[PDB]
Amino acid sequence: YANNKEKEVLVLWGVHHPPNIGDQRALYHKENAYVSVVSSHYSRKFTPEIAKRPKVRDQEGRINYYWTLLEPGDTIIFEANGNLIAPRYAFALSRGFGSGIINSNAPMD
Amino acid sequence: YANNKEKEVLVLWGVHHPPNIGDQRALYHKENAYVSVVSSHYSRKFTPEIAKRPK
Repeated sequence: YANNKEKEVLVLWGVHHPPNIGDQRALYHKENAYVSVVSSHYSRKFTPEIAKRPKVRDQEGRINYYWTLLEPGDTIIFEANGNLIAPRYAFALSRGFGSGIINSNAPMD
Repeated sequence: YANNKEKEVLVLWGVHHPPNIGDQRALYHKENAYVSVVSSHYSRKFTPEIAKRPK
């Protein structure tokens, strides 16, 4: 994808980590898959990790979520042969000053 | 290189990323190369990333 929006684009994706080798073989067919995400200022290679973890929300495998900000006139390349939760909707944003998150349950008016 | 100058030494290097597999095989005569830099407090292993990028 090429950034032509003249604004920073927030791109989110994920890598799937099956609990056992059977799930990985039954989903991606290979047993040693690779995910690569590259950009002019972001480069990272992911390798799926097959491990058994405690059941959270009735799931043993995990999906690790990642994000990056694309400058205007920049590109991002997604290359994988398995264990990729591909992005579908990206967000174009422009930062305005500094703020924070208020943790409260008060009425809003 | 062993630092015998009694002062800290700044070392600069680089890893080349060819655009296509053809260029990787012309300059390096291989297609899966590796760079390793190891010191007593710095160690990283670099693998070339072959992708096409804006000119």
